[PDB]
Amino acid sequence: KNILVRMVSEAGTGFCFNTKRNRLREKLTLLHYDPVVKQRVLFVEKKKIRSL
Amino acid sequence: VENEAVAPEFTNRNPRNLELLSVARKERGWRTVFPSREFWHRLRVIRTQHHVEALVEHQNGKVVVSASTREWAIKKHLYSTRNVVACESIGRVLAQRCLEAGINFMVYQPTPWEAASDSMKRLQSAMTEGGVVLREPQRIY
Amino acid sequence: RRQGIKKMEGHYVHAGNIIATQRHFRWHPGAHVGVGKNKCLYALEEGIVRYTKEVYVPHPRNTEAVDLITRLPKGAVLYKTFVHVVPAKPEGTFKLVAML
Amino acid sequence: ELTFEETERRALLLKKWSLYKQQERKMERDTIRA
Amino acid sequence: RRTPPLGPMPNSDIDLSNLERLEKYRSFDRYRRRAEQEAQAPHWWRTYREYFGRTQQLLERKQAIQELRANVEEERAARLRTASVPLDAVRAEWERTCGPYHKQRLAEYYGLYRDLFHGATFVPRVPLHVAYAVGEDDLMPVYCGNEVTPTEAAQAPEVTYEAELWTLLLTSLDGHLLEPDAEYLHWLLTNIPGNRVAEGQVTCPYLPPFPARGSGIHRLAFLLFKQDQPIDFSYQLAQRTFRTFDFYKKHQETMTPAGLSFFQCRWDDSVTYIFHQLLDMREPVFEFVRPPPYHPKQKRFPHRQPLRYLDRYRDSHEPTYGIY
RNA sequence: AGAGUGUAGCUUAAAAGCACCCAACUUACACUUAGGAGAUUCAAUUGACGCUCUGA
RNA sequence: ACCUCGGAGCAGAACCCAACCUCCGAGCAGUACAUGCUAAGACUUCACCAGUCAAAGCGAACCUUUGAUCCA
Ligand SMILES: [Mg+2]
Ligand SMILES: [Mg+2]
Repeated sequence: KNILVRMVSEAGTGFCFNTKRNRLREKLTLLHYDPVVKQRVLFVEKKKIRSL
Repeated sequence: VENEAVAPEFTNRNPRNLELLSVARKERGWRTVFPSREFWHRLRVIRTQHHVEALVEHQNGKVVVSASTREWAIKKHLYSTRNVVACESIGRVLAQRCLEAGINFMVYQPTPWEAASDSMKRLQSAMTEGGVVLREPQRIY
Repeated sequence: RRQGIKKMEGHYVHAGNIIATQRHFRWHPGAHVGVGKNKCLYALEEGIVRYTKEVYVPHPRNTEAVDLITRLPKGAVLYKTFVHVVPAKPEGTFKLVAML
Repeated sequence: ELTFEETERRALLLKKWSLYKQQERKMERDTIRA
Repeated sequence: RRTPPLGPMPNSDIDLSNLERLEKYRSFDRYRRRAEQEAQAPHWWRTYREYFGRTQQLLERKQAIQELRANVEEERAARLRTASVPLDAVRAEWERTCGPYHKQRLAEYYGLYRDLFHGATFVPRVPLHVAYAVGEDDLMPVYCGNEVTPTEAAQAPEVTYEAELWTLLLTSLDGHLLEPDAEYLHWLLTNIPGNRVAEGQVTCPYLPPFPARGSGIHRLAFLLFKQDQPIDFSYQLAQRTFRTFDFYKKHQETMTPAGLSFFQCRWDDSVTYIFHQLLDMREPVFEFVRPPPYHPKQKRFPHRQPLRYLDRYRDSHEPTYGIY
């Protein structure tokens, strides 16, 4: 199944956004727009929010 | 002063006034149909069996500036009127005529294979080096 | 579903008004008529709504429509119903702001 | 790799075969119609 | 119920049972050409258009083409896609041959005919040439629809045309400031002897173009009329205003238009100079004002509307306090 | 001997558009892209050089 | 067995509807991580709740099936 995860910005900001990834799939690292920084920055998966 | 009697509302009757101000409307519909009508002037190329022809046509359908290799004045200077050389020559002639007619901006609507065509690439290059830009400015709302 | 035409021919329509809601492309967008993600037809300008029948030339990237049109006899032309908005007001006017 | 003279000869050969098979198809069609 | 068609239904003439024996559109472009032809063709149903609407010369041409083809260098260049074309020679030849027809198209598109002669057209037989001398070394030409600044058009232009009398006129079709239909004449030479222009009768002195700021782009027309026999004719706007329509009505018996060349003028500092120095008046400034945005009639209870609904109808953005 | 007479294959086209051929992509066809070849039968609307038909 | 939603029958021609009923599938999957932010004007399952579309603008790049409040 899929799990909702909290991608947390690697830019030092507290900005986090939620994505969906397969449980069997590896932890996610993804480029995403940082509104506070106003630039695309890397985000890393921190913790599993739920299992959907 | 009688010379300063100016009407409160000006009435510019030049058909190209708002188009050149980049304020006139473009027909923004027709999404399910090709080609799009969202232009003021369009570059249309007709490649027949023997002749290659180019038109600069307003949105209303009026043909504004044409260059046909059918015409003697141009066909008397090249070998074949149905090749890349003919396309480039007609493109340069049309670019000169567009500049003399004041049409600096245009829209070109090729099919994917027309765009991939080397002759059409040469025609676009000829137009852009002649001064005509094949991309109209956005409308100002 | 409550779909169908919301503005019949001759109806005055303001920019943004939904003209027709549809599941398929029963009516096609004409002049100054945009299409939503769900094929809803809305007015891009303020004016009068007109329904016409026009020759249908599908976008070349539309593979199914291109196949349909290539499987067609040499004299046939497809027709579709199009919805246009005939704009009423001009884009604007030039007004004397100052006599410098 | 290839040179310019051989390319020109290839183009001339293509043109001459164009003419030759054009005459061939023309005469075949003439026989058909006759 | 079914009302019968009011004419030939499309795709009815070819509607035959031999579909397999009927040649088909093997390609998209042939269908596109047919569809464009059909769209151009008139129809009995409502359509988008309803609402949004010598022998020796031939022999010489054939011989010249044969010579050009026979030239092996030309064939080699063409097959190598490297040949070029003399633009100046092509321009001159086109001007002589079919340039007047294209210039008539340009005039019709620019609305010169409908706005000057109320739709009455003609053909610019004489390949007229006008050019405003910029500085001393060069001179900006005035083609059919050119773009020339009033700074470059400050002084009167040099006119050349291979012909033999002539009346030359300049109008601003849309520069009028009071009456929409009228127009301003800028300079008018009459009874031109052949080609030389300095000997022309200067009835109205030369005026540079003066398009007001933010008033758009104005179209200025050089008219040239063939003249049979001279006729006596006749810095103030009331006397510079006139209508080419009735003006040429008063002279069409002996004058016939044979030349046109027109250009577009925008605002420039020379226009400030023109308005102040010699017109002696405050220059008008125009702004393109769009109509106010449409909002539906305000409701007492704007159900399901956002809070911005009230802002859509309030006029002043500053806080108000009523009686307090 | 007489009639119809006549633009490259077709054109109530006026030197054009469709047709036509190869080269590459196709098993192949097709598409597309590159190229190729083409005519108003001879003299002043008329007469005579060629084709079809009607006879021997 | 069903109870919500969606698609088809089931309504021949705006909408609405043959409830009950017949069949199918969804409590999603894939994709992207601007698949953002804002905002005229509209639609709407006949109330409300809810649910849709969207010009212009700003910013990046260059989408195809459900569940309120409270409470944690
Ligand atoms: Mg149902
Ligand atoms: Mg409702």
